Amino acid sequence: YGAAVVNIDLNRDFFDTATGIDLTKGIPLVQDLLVPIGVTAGAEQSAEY
Amino acid sequence: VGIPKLEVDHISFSNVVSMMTANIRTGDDMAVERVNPDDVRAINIRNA
Repeated sequence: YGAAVVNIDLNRDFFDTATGIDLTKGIPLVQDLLVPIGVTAGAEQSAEY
Repeated sequence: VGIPKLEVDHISFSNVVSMMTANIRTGDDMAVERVNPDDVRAINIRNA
């Protein structure tokens, strides 16, 4: 009695945080698979989606 | 009427044109900044 919001997403258990994936935001974010070759330092932070 | 000061063949003492200031210093100079185009590979060369 007092639940503000419920929802559905990716299970933070089958997709463990240790290997392969991470979920702090709604988007399942891994680190380095497709990094833009020739850009600035602040870029490629979206290509990890 | 009035022959020019040259081609007449005599020395004389006439007038000039001047100004007041140091003229070359204003305390400044053209101060421009240049924003870099972001990254390479996406720059357009094909304008012919």
